[PDB]
Amino acid sequence: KTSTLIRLVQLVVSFVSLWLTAAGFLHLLENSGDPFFDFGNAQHLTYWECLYFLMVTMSTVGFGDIFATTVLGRTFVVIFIMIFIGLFASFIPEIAEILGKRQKYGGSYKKERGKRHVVVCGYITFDSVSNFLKDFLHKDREDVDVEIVFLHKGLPGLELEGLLKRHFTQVEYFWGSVMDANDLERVKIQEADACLVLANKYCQDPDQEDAANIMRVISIKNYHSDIKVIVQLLQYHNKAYLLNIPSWDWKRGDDAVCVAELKLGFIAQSCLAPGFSTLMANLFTMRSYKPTPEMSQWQTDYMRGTGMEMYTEYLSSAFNALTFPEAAELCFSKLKLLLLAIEVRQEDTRESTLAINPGPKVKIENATQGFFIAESAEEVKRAFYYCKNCHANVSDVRQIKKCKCRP
Amino acid sequence: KTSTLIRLVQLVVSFVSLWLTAAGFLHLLENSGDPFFDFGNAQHLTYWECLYFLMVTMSTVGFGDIFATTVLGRTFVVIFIMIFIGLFASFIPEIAEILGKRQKYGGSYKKERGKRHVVVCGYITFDSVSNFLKDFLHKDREDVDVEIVFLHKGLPGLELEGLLKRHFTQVEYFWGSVMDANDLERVKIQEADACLVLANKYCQDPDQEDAANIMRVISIKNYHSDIKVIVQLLQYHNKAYLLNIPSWDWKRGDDAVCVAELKLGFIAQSCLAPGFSTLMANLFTMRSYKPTPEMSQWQTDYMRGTGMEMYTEYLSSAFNALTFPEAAELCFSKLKLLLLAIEVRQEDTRESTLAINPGPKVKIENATQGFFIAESAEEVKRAFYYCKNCHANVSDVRQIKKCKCRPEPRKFDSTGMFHWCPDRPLNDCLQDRSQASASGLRNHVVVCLFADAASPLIGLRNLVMPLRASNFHYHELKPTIIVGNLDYLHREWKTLQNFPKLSILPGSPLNRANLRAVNINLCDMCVIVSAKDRNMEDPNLVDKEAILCSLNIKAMTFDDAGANVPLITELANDSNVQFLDQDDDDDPDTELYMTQPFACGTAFAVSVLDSLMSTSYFNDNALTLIRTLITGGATPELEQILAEGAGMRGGYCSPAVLANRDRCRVAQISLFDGPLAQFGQGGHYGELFVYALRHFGILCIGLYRFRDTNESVRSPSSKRYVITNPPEDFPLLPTDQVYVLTYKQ
Ligand SMILES: [Ba+2]
Ligand SMILES: [Ba+2]
Ligand SMILES: [Ba+2]
Ligand SMILES: [K+]
Repeated sequence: KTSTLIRLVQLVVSFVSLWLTAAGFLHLLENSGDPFFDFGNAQHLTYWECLYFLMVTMSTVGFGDIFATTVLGRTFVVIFIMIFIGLFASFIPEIAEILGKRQKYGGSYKKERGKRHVVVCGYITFDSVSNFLKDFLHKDREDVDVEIVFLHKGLPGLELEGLLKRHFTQVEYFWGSVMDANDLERVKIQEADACLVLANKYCQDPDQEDAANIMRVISIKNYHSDIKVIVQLLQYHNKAYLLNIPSWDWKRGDDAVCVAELKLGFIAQSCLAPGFSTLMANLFTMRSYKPTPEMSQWQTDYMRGTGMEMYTEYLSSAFNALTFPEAAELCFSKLKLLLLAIEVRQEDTRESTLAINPGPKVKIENATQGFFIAESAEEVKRAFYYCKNCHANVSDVRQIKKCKCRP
Repeated sequence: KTSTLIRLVQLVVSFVSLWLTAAGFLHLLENSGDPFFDFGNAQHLTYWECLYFLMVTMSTVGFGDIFATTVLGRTFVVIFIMIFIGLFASFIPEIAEILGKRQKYGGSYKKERGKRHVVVCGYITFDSVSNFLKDFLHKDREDVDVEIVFLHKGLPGLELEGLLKRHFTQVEYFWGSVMDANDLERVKIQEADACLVLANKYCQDPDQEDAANIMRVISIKNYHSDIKVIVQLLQYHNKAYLLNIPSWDWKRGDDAVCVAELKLGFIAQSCLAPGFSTLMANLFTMRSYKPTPEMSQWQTDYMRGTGMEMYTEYLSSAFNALTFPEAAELCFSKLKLLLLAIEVRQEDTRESTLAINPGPKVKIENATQGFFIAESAEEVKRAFYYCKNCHANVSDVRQIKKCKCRPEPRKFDSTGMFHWCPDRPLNDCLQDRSQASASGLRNHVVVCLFADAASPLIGLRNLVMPLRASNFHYHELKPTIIVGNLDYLHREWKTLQNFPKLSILPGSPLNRANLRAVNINLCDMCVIVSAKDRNMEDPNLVDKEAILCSLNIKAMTFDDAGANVPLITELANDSNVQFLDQDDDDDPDTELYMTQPFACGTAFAVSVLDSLMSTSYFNDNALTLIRTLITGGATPELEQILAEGAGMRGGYCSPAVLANRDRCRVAQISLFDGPLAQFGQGGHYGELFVYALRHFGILCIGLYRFRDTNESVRSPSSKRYVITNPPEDFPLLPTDQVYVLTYKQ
């Protein structure tokens, strides 16, 4: 069911048929004889041997084992060579065109039983993926591994090919688009964990790119209506077009990331407090502390603070009926851990608006969620396992990491 | 007589001559001897054998039977190989170029004795031919087969090649143009039945394409002056340039099909009666009813009405001296057949103007022609063979198929068919949000226009002209408000200033403040049109604005609700209809006419109009009837008036002209609380039809019915679908609506 395959099979079948016809012609003309010599020079020649000889002659190689002694055989060989060279002169271009037509990056993704993947569509180039790939597949992240399935309408460049080859065990690529209900089955969106729509930050008209990304979101939500979508927008007024999509529910994970809003917000916060942009940019990126002797003292001091990230954790029962300043002081002094924000309304079930540095009025209740700044996720667990009675006399922070006499 | 052939024969002859010269050289140098050896090593060698050996050596193959023992022979062979390889290095490019020069699609068409063909010229691509080819070569059509001969200046693509191969037995292709008197003899226009000139609906400047098509028509009529031509135009003002051609006679079959006029007429008729666009689009396309078990009940009910077409037939002698209502009632009750229109003046020989649902005054005379809606052409024949005496006691309709024993200061136009107002400047109608909200607009029409400043004109006149017909009372006129770009409206206002009750709100339709000021929740129809240029990007990203506007209007909430706003969307690509409705199940190879948005009368695409070229060829009265239905007038006299460049003109009319204010119009009625509401409960379609025809003089075309079967609870998706001419035993519901053809205003 392919025109190229049909043409290829047609030409190969015609070539085989003509080759067999020529083999029969030579067999007859060699086993018959010569009218000039009254058929006194005919030489025995099997059909297989004649076919072998003609394949040798046609393949431009030429051997000296079988030759046409008969004059009729010689002139038939000359006609064979001339006609087949003439045909091959007008036959190689179509074959060359067809042999370089099948796309390299087809096929359908096959998922394992216990492996989750996220689909990454949109504007896939080297500069729009390198940082995202570096953060997504960072070594310092937890042991949970999730695959990445790029789905783009185009062929990757050289450096993108290098990135794909280096991450061969975690990254797959496919040719297609999110505008086709057929391409959304090759990447298994019905079972995908999330869909990430990237954008082109250096386009000519931001409105057109934003509309295209909104159309991609519309298509994805039209195919499957309960998947989590993270969109990358350019302008801020286009953030309201995503509320019109009936299946776009913010409460279940759908998010929109506005480039201009975040960038100018970082700059405007640097205006009020200089140096805040780098603080914010380093708190929200996965980095590891690897000091080297070639680094100056201030470089080491800065790199130590660079490697700290932000995490979330459920406060233990020891924080109940305790105000925010006391909880933060206890976390810093004992657990050596900084607490920024809390969940204030996890009890009344009203979306639990975040509270950043609340006053003494706010009190920690049961099963609240807090936000910590820590070097790694392991250190945050001490807040969950902290019991006041058993850990009263514990000095080293390496012992609080383990629970004690939990009910 | 070809330069390429001359070059080829020159090179092959030179090669043969050089080959023979080399053969002679080797023969002489081998049979002579060697001066160093005193000619003591010469070996006998015939000329034929030497020629064979040199052909083997030159052909890069190489055998080991004949070899040049002589040193002179060996050095001559070396020189031969070197010189001929050097020559062949500089000889293959020209040969390769020449061998790929002859065009594949030349030649002349040869016609059989009894086969007729139609020539199809113009803009031949895959998307402009697929629907036309599907309709023209439909299986359900009669046994008469006519060939198609495409004539284009270019090579077909891949999918066009596939179409040609699939229809190999009915379709031919040729390279040429209708601008050459030589190419019109290769396709035999002197014997062709008709010439179909297609257009490019998505061009950059419609005027240039229209002028090119007019030039093609001029050439075709210049070559042969008595051939039938069906032209496909884009704008409406170019329809008057075809009257200047001396050989263009409308009375003999020449026709012009205007894309914009028909499309905007369908939309404007949907504005008055929702869901009419799909009814009209399905009545004028060849379809077949092939139900499948996977289809839902409402899908089968809709597909049964989809398969009905329209035909013409001569009424039998039994209809003589019988008025139109009685004839229609007899046709429906006995023959199970619906009669729409009649020929009123076939006797006086005055072009026999069509009559749609005439009053009791009109009487059927001998040898009249009538128009029927029927599943197939066989059922229409019962009208011709119906004899009252012999078929009096015939119950089954399968026996009638065989014959038996046959022997107020109102200002209108000059034509008096449209409402007219004196010319005004644009600022006399321009408004802002405060002024628009001050005016309590309700039951109006809102046109959301996504136009640029330099975008080509749509011709919004064709959308407002049907809404100002003179058969509407001045208090029944629906106010129209256009929300869109302003510079485009400066360009467009030249053709709109004469229509009363029209307003413009500059801005953008995607803004919500405009839609709140316009009172879009109290309107009767919101038409989303886009004048922006088409097809510079992915085909799936050409209808961003329309889909975004539809979703924005649907998601909006008003104060007593935004999902009940009736709006009709115009699509550039027909594959985007999957993104309009959420409750439906999408599918990639489903035709547009079978989707849910189209079945409800919400989406419309110009592709469904591609089938209007074939029908106009097979039925010459179809275009007149469809224009009469979807335009509300526009007689050729009005076209002549507009062709003078002075614009629309008129005023107070004489009483003789004002007699044109009584033509029938398409309307929609409800079975809820009217005088005929008794058929809502337990009633059947046939009883309602005959009652309405006998009592009120109303002809019913079809039903417009809630999609959800549980209308008692009225599921949130309150969408309706259309059924065309349901059978006589169809059960009615109190919430169903009926399409009707009303008379006497
Ligand atoms: Ba770290
Ligand atoms: Ba049919
Ligand atoms: Ba859908
Ligand atoms: K070679």
